[PDB]
Amino acid sequence: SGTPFNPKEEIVVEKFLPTEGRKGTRVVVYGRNFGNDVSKVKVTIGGYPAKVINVKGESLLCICPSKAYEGDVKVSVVGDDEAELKSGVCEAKFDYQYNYVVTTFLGKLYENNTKWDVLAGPFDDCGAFDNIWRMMFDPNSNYDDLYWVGQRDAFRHVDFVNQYVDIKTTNIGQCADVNFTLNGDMVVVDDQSSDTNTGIYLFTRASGFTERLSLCNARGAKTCAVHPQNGKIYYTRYHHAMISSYDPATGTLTEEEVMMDTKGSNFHIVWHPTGDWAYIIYNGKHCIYRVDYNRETGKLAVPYIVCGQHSSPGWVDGMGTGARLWGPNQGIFVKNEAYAGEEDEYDFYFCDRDSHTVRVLTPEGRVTTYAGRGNSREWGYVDGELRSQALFNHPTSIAYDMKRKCFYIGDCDNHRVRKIAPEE
Ligand SMILES: [Cl-]
Ligand SMILES: [Cl-]
Ligand SMILES: [Cl-]
Ligand SMILES: [Cl-]
Repeated sequence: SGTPFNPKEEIVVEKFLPTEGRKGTRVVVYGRNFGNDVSKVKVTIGGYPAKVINVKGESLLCICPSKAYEGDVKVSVVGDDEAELKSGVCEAKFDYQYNYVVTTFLGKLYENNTKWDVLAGPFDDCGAFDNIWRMMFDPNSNYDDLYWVGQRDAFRHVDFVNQYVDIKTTNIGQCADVNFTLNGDMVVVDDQSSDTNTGIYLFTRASGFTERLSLCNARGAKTCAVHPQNGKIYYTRYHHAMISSYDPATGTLTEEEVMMDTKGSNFHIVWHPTGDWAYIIYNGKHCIYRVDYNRETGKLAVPYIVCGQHSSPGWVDGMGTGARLWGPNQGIFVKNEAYAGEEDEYDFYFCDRDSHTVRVLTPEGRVTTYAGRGNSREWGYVDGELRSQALFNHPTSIAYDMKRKCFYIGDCDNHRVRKIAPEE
């Protein structure tokens, strides 16, 4: 104990030690007029309650809570009726430290991870997932509706408002990719073997995505990348070495937007958010190329390699074509605040399926590993610290939730959606 609380005087929060720390850190807060009754003092760090261990008038000992990012240290004293009498806040902010960790968001298996059921259900009771192939948020849903195609397996819909994971009936045999048009309609690619059958389907936003339309025929279609200003759907077909497009506003087909140096393989195209260029992920050839967009002509330039070596799989971080990739699958652009004001404000996070990692390609062309291959192993199922502990097994799909500030990873051979976010 110490000096009794004086209701005439302000609470002053002078300083705290240590000045930084992680959740569970014992913090001593120093100042004036904290009183000598632990049950009557309240402490928050970054807005979150901190358990108070002792109070001695001019100091108190508390435990740093999780999620203390904002860092303001506020001390309040309440009366007998538990109403706040006084509060003070420190001028200095606590530097809350935290690691990013991999956790499991959706999917449950049984019999020591060998069996699962496939069903629509609540987040807590929705079986597990056969194939989390490519993910996409509905851009008009404010991060409340996440969808994924499953190739020959189920198409799923994660509904955050209702905390439900539905199965979408598509009547499409092999759903290879999903995107949304500028009008917000859902595009789904069917990878099928006839030149005279539909390869790109649309589900209309106006029907709540229940009404399906056929956009165009395409055999062996693999990807659907919607350009953010011109709205065209850019795609590849197995038997043709080129990028093609379909314009949903006019129905115009351009068979050869540009030649490619490879066919007969899976590709995934992702537009940079500016629309100035796209990456072409060579899923089967272990490299990523870039294709530039000329705004004046509306034409694509000759694609060029950015990282990896074509047909040379490996797990090697490094610069551009000195890096090695191994089954790069889906990637997404994520804003990096360290790049604020630079020509490129985005990093490119992608799942490297066969190295069992999430990797990053930076605008200079550097490839680094963000998560996976923990515990001195390659694949597995372990949650925890990104590089020292965590293990994936064929991570394939990826989405970034800007609202909740986390990644979702479709960890295909663990049959789960994994999350990468700050530890709580
Ligand atoms: Cl499923
Ligand atoms: Cl795209
Ligand atoms: Cl090249
Ligand atoms: Cl940018």
